[PDB]
Amino acid sequence: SQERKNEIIKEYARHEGDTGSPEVQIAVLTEDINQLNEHARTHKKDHHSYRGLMKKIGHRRNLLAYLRKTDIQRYRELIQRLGLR
Amino acid sequence: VDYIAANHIEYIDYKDTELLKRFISERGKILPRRVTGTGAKNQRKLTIAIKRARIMGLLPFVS
Amino acid sequence: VMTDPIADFLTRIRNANMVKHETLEVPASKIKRDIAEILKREGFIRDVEYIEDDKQGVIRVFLKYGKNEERVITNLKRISKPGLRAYVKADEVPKVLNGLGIAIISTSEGVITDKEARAKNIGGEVIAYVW
Amino acid sequence: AIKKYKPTTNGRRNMTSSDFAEITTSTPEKSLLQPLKNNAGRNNNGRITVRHQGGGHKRQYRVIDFKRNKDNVAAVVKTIEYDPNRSANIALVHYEDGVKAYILAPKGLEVGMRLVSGPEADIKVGNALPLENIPVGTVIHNIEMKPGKGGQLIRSAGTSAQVLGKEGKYVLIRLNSGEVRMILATCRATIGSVGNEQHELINIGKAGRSRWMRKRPTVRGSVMNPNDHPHGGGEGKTPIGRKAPVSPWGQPAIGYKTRNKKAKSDKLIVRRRT
Amino acid sequence: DTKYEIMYIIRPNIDEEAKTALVERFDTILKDNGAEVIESKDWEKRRLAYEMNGFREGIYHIVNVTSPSTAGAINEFDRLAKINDDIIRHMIVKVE
RNA sequence: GGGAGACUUGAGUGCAGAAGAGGAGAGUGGAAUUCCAUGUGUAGCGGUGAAAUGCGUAGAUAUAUGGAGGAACACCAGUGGCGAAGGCGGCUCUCUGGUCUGUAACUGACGCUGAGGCUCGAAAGCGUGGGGAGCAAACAGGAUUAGAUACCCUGGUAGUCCACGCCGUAAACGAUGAGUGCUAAGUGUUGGAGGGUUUCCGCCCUUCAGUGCUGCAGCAAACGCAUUAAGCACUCCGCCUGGGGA
Ligand SMILES: [K+]
Ligand SMILES: [K+]
Ligand SMILES: [K+]
Ligand SMILES: [K+]
Ligand SMILES: [K+]
Ligand SMILES: [K+]
Ligand SMILES: [K+]
Ligand SMILES: [K+]
Ligand SMILES: [K+]
Ligand SMILES: [Mg+2]
Ligand SMILES: [Mg+2]
Ligand SMILES: [Mg+2]
Ligand SMILES: [Mg+2]
Ligand SMILES: [Mg+2]
Ligand SMILES: [Mg+2]
Ligand SMILES: [Mg+2]
Ligand SMILES: [Mg+2]
Ligand SMILES: [Mg+2]
Repeated sequence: SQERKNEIIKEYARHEGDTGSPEVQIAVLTEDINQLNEHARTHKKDHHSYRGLMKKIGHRRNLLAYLRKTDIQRYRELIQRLGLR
Repeated sequence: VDYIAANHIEYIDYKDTELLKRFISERGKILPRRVTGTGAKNQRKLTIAIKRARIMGLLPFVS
Repeated sequence: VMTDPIADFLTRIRNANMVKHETLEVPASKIKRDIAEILKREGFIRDVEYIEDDKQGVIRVFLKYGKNEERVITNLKRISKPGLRAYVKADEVPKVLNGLGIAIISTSEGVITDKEARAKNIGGEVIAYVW
Repeated sequence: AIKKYKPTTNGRRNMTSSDFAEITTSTPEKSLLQPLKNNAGRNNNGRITVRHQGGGHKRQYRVIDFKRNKDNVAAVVKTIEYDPNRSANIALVHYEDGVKAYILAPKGLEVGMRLVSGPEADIKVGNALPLENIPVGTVIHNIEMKPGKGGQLIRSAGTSAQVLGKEGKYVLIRLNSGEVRMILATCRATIGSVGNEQHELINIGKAGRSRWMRKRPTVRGSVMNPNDHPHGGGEGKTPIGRKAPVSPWGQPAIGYKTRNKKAKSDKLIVRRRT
Repeated sequence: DTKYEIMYIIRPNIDEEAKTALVERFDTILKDNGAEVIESKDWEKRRLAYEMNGFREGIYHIVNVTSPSTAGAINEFDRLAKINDDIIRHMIVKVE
């Protein structure tokens, strides 16, 4: 949902208007991943959507790797906030 | 000429039997867009509307 | 993605020369400027110019064609590649067509031709061959 | 679901059972429990009238309200419970007025569902209606043959019947066996199908389990003596050695129909099967 | 929320009082299942392009409604309309 | 190459839009076949190159009215669309993936490829449980033939359908890995965007991303490819080293 996306972006924005950034994108992707996980558990035969889920997971992993390479402190803070591993 | 564009209507109601009649032949078959002069988008919309009308009995399936 | 902008520049020049285009344009870089000026002063290309934009700048090359529209540049070859870098010691500096061509080389003295490199008695990385 | 035991012992090998996940409690209602003795297939004469029965585990009868004739108030499904007396599970439901009862557990039943009975009841799982009020195509169970007698047809685990149409004072029903027949329109039935759909897939695994389930060993006639069974006797293994296989009392076994040929219900049975 | 149009055909033989009661009942179902009925109106008594459940005429009635997609108003309307005898046929389509 | 910085073109996010048989779930609509039932009705119907088997006086075929049930979705329909591929075509609603076009607010190289791994993967096939109209391996009968374990005809089981789980193979083909940049044009078509007219429609220009055909340079053994390269270049992966044996 666009409203949920916007509220998440406001929550995780590094600064005013910070639509694009590791934190914002990773948080939005994590929420999308959770929702799509629920959708998949409902529809285990939705392989086509599951492929998009895997693409989202990969993109989020790449962003997390970039964030860790850039500022490890921000990486740790972000994973603590989002409850990731 | 594309009649739908000519009349300048972007919405195609499946209830408008008047409109849908000019896009089907006797026997109720759907006319090709190459024959009716209409474009691809309007052709698809007309197909959907005519099918829904057939289901609701506003247009005949055969004859 | 583009991994060898130098090779890309060489290929752009090669294709433009092949179709006998009057000019070509490329995204700018220091190494590209060095190569362009080397060609300019070696007479392989008629002229060079630069445009300042907000990305990296643009480098425009005016090709040189002789009488009867004969192509001055016969061809270009990328020697040192990202997959396999090529380095030559001072003695190993190559001669292109017994000197009728040139070999553009990057050295601690800068980017220079093979003639200059062996005159100075230094090696380097063989960027390209031109002839 | 069905859980398959690891082959720790040959007895346990290939055995499966039900996890009883759908079961919510193991405390039967004392008020609705009634005593039952194991007749072991013996009649008042004391003669074994039905073979292969006896022994096994003691059971208590749970009074099931097959009639579902309390239309006044709804009943809240309180528990889904195991019933030793029937393949399907039962459900303890409390009536708003304080009457507690058991019903057969339809597939999809959930604790807390508010079930209703009567002509005005909605067409939902667990509700009970006279057949005349059930729309065609509906899936039902617990169908009563005679009004007020209580459900008799479609009561085993996983069974279901389908309403096909109305005619006169009768409703056309396809029973679980595939037989299509007319049933009096005033008869009631429960919407849905009998739960515990997995019961059929259980692999018993060992003889002792059948003994627990009260089945005594069945002896093939071919290994008895001539005075014991028509198939008895003969040297070594022998074929049937007769015009047709027969029961111990001479009744043919394969293909011979036994339904009374002048049964009254034939008038109501539209299409037979089995 | 999302807007649906529900067009359904009432059997032609229905009495006027029965038709009114039926319309009110179904609109009430829609309202009670968390959907806002922005309009409901009898469209037309028309002849069917072919026989439906033995009828060749029918009363097309149109209900414009809105609701959240998750809301079960549309599902409940579909279920009860299929069960009902008065409604020969019905169709619910998303609109703009 | 390493470290400390800066930048926005690549990449992604934001904002505004477009189309779509993309996927899954649950329903639903008509044609038609078959069968069941009942009328009318009388001698064939069916089928082949010709025949016969077969069905039919126990009344068939046909025809009319109904009922049941399964499967696939005529017209639309189009080198049209979508998907990574396999593949996806009645209609409806729920969930859901991706793509593309604008804008330039945001991050500031975060990218490409990717052994080993994991996932999906036509048809057939396997297991459990359902379903089963038509079709149809096997099989049966009738023809043909020297023979006919076939082609042809009459029937017909598995299977074909569904749910779950295995199988992981196809001329799984564009017989052409992915990414990126450059190199004449001409002309269709799909979805956009902008402008110049046009009362709107529409017509003209430009442009983006697909899909086709024709055709320069170049390449090719030739066939042919040619901005959707099989041309000019760079990165990574897979794969080849005479035929058979295999
Ligand atoms: K065992
Ligand atoms: K039991
Ligand atoms: K035995
Ligand atoms: K014996
Ligand atoms: K109905
Ligand atoms: K979409
Ligand atoms: K199977
Ligand atoms: K084009
Ligand atoms: K050899
Ligand atoms: Mg027995
Ligand atoms: Mg003996
Ligand atoms: Mg005897
Ligand atoms: Mg004997
Ligand atoms: Mg013997
Ligand atoms: Mg298959
Ligand atoms: Mg055949
Ligand atoms: Mg292979
Ligand atoms: Mg194109």
